[PDB]
Amino acid sequence: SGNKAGYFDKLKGLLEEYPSIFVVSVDNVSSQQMHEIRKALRGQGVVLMGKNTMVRRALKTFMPDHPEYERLLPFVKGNVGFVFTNGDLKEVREKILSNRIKAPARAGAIAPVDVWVPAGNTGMEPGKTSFFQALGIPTKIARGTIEITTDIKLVEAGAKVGPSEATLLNMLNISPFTYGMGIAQVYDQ
Amino acid sequence: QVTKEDLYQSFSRTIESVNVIISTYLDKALGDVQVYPEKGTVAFGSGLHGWAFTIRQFATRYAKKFGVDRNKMMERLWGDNYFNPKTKKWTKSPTAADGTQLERAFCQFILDPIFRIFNAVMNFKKDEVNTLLDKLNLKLPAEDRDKEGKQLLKAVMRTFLPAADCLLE
Amino acid sequence: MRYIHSEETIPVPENLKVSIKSRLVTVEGPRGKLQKDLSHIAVNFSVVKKGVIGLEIHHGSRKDVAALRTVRTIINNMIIGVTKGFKYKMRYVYAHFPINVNVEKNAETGCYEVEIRNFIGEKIVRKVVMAPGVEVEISKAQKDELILSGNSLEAVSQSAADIQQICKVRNKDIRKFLDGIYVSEKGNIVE
Amino acid sequence: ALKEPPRDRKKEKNIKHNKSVSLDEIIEIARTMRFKSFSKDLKGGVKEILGTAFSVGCQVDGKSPKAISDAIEAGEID
Amino acid sequence: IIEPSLKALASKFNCDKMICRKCYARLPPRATNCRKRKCGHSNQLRPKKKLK
RNA sequence: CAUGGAAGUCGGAAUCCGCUAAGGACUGUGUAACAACUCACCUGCCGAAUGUACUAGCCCUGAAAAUGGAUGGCGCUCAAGC
Ligand SMILES: [Zn+2]
Repeated sequence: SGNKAGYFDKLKGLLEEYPSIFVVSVDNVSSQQMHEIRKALRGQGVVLMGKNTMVRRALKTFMPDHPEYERLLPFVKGNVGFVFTNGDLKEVREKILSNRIKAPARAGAIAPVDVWVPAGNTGMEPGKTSFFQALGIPTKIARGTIEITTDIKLVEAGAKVGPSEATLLNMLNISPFTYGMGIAQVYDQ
Repeated sequence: QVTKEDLYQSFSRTIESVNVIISTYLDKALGDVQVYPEKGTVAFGSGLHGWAFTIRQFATRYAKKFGVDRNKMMERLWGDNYFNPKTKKWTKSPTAADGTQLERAFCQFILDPIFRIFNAVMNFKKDEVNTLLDKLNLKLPAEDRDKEGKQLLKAVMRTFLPAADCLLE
Repeated sequence: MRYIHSEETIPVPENLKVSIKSRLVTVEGPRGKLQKDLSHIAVNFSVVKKGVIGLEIHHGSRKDVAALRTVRTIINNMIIGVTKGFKYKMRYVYAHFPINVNVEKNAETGCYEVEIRNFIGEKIVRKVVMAPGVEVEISKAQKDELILSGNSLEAVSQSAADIQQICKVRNKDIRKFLDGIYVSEKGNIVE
Repeated sequence: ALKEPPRDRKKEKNIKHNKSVSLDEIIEIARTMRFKSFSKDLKGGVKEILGTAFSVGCQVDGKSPKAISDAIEAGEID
Repeated sequence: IIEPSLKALASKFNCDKMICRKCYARLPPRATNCRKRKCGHSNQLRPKKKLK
């Protein structure tokens, strides 16, 4: 609980120093992804996140220095963190969005769009054919590499990805999902 | 009780499996030999009933009547598209004018007749099998007459095309 | 230690009607009628508001208070069942021997009876008789799917179980021989 | 790499636990080429790790790699 | 040959179960006490031997 | 270190820090070794009291013998039992 007690002092000190704060809607952002984006903004700006701070921060509202803090209490809803930056709005406005990962299927994820596999030459050895056998895709061997004959619709959109399908997708370096950091509404923007 | 579409899939996949071993152990010294059904290197049949067939036997038989170029029609199966549109001319992909699904040439031409003998013989429609027998002008069964049901099938298939001729060819 | 008052409530949508008399519940809506007999339970029914049913027990023990929440969900199922029906699905699973099913509607006895043939390549023919009010269907969207539907959840589920329990393997490994008819999802007809 | 004679073979078959090495401030040269790979907040903060990773040799004299970290008084940009 | 998902469903009803060490009864996958009476509702349970 | 090979998960000995909202030189499944899955830990939703370890009353399991059978018998359940 060392950080738990510290959180009040750490939050109050940092918030006052930074004139403007960005609240960011972090949904399904991997720890590695969060670590790397920190490096881009590591030089300028500070990022802090914790469990919902509505009640604890409200105590600061009572004391006279800032009554506007109450205004943002309703805005924070769920799974959204906020970031402190001393820079101007325009340069940091859209700069943080840069970087997007391409997460492989997790054998249970729901595809937003239909996933289509085009015909072509994989270039992989003949031994890997067994994986293709389960999905039933027609295959032919050309120049000692597996060649897909005709395109086959892997899965209908909105259905959970089968465990067999997920393993195949990562090998071919094709995935529907793309994930990136998301900005929630900031200071009435 | 395999359906025609399912049966076609099994033949394809097994040929692919055999192809993988031939490809992996092929000697590079001479000959890029691989098994392809379109090349007439695969035949189908049942040893116990002594009936076997290859694509050419059906192709030439259909070539004689309602057939223009047998050799061009050789690569008319195993992929690409199969045609049954209102317009005679064939097209690529199974999409039709109204969106109805299209036939599969291997099942529609080769595999439709074979099913017909099995169900009729098992259901004891001797009159029907005789009627179908004369539709393609099949030859008479000689000695085998009285015994019907699971005995005709070997006899009718042997008369329709004996395995030995296909093997030698 | 006996609790002095235990109370539960039940909301009723304004699409049906319900009448209670000597612990004989009758629910009637746009899909039929259902009855139950709760004479084995000592509960007091009453009307709290214009659209809320109430039931209570006084000076009950621990073993006796447990039964209030049971009664609530039983009556709730009747209300939801009459206005939304129920629908179970079942799937075939086999390795070598295909399973064949026949569904013929009995005439003058109303109820349906199923027929299972060729189970694990078996020569016997086994027959099961459904309960009145349940309707059996063979799916047309997916392959090898059975669909059971009806009005009373207890009958629907019990009829499905009969089909599942009739198809068993004997004197084998049930870890390897995975043949049989099984249930795959439970839900309602509407929505 | 920066150690005492190299045991080519046959003498190294048994244990070979000769970990009694010594370091003072040379290790920082080995620090530099690591190019601050992953969010270490400059050399001063990250110094704690490399010493503690080399806990096998127990530094030298009365020093212990863990002992260095808590008494954080050394130059940070050096 | 069984389709993957099928294996999962059929195994749920046949394979993932606990077993009493006193009366060999077949128990749910999250039980803590046997439900029979000749064993005394014992609470020494073990998983069903998975088939490799 | 160890050795055919042991990348957290055959074994021996150590048991540190960075970034945090959080992550163990690790709890299992798994590979010849990798990979892959999961747990510990933290977070999103909800709206109020729970969680663990012990003690002794009645009841239950532990509790298998030979002609038909004995709280004296019939019978007794907010007892006609303690
Ligand atoms: Zn037990």
